[PDB]
Amino acid sequence: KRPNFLVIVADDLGFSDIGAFGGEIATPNLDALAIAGLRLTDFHTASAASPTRSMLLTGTDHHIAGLGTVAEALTPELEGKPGYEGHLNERVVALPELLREAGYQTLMAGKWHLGLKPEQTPHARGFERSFSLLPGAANHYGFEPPYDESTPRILKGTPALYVEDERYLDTLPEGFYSSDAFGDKLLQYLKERDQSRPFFAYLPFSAPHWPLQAPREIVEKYRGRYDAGPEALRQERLARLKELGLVEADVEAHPVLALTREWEALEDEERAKSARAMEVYAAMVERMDWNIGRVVDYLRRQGELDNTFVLFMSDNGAEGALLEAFPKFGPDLLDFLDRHYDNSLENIGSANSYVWYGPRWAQAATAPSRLYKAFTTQGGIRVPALVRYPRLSRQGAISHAFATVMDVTPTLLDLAGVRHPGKRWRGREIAEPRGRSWLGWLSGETEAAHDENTVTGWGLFGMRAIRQGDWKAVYLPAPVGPATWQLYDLARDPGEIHDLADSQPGKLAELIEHWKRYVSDTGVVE
Ligand SMILES: [Ca+2]
Ligand SMILES: [Cl-]
Ligand SMILES: [Cl-]
Ligand SMILES: [Cl-]
Repeated sequence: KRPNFLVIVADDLGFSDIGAFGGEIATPNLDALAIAGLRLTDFHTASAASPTRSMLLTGTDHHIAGLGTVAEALTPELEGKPGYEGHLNERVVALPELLREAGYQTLMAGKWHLGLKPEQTPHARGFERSFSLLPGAANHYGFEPPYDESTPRILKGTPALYVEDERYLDTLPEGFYSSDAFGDKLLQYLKERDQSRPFFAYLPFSAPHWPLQAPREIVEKYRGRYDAGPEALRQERLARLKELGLVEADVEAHPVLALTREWEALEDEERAKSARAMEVYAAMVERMDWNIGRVVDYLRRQGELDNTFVLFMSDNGAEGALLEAFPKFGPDLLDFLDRHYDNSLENIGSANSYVWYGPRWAQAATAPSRLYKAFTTQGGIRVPALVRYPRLSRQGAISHAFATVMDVTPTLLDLAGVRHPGKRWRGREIAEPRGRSWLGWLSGETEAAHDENTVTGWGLFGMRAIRQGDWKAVYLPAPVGPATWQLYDLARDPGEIHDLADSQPGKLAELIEHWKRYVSDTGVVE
């Protein structure tokens, strides 16, 4: 009995949004998985979507795999460089390619974000069956603005570009809502499976990523729930994180840093609309969880769930971006949205609204961590994760053992009884995994998969981190940080509040050495 796999990825879901991670959002299906399984409080991704996904499916660093930066930010000084191709590339072999070789039915419904051309599709990279959004985002209902020269760059880069296998779709199914479509499709594939062989089911939702949109009936259930604002929410989340044992009672949360007005400085109409966006966000997360529950309910009724290794994670920190703030060259976003969408209060959450919830709502969900998505601080890279598989010894608990997204490919190969092919595959030199199999740790033979000498690097958008054991050095450039290395003891200071660069210069110098090894071994160009 080799197990099935179900790998579910939420897009920009915050650490404490789910019930079992301290949240007020109704997420019964994930809660059941989480509490029965093992909740990870020290699991890490990259600081953005496509780099994480590249890592999840290869077991190595994103700077090797083709996503050295995000496809959308490829300049002339990076384009051409090895591992900056903007898609999953020729120097790695993807997890599903390997499982498919070894008998698995490879099934996917969700966001891809690992390439847009036929040769880069889930179908080209080892999925037998796939229903996929190829870009990093799109309107959840398939409502499209006009595409021409006057269109903001962020919109141009996020069309509703869907493929099913090799067919680039002409229209979308009737009543399309991304999360429901992905649920419908994976369920179709699972119902149509060869019941006698195992599956690798990949369910990368695009919820709860902007634009924030969800069925009215679900939005209505959160009416008034967020009227006290993101700081009142953050305080709630912190108290619950402590009560549940996910964060230690004495942890000091990092201060909230945002350039927007705080809740109490907002006019009544601005508040109502910002609260409505968080309600919509909450609805997206509940609807995602509902779709996950349809998938899981079917597996359970088939007698397969207990023999399915279930991994759930978010792909990066909660999204605190202000889309209007980035001097993305080209046409003005807000002015465009003003002419083509309706963001009045009663419309927010529909197909022809386009909202994001901004930095303070995001910091409520990353707390006690510092900042949010696209930073290399813990806010942007520490994400919620659960593993549910009853054969493992470590279930029903909260673990603070360090782990990364690079661990997942090796863990799953290990469980499938498939050896990584080493340095060659299909007549081509390839990278080997930098992660480590969780199986020792999760079977109870070891206390963790890594130890005090494990070294890990992150690098994206000009930011850096390097970690050894619990010691982490961070580099944030201007204007969002001091453009120097700061040193943190994550065991004592999970908030990354107390810079120890002057107190422990030897420790810092050691980490800077590791940082350079990282740069040279993964091919970081900054
Ligand atoms: Ca994401
Ligand atoms: Cl329904
Ligand atoms: Cl309780
Ligand atoms: Cl525990």
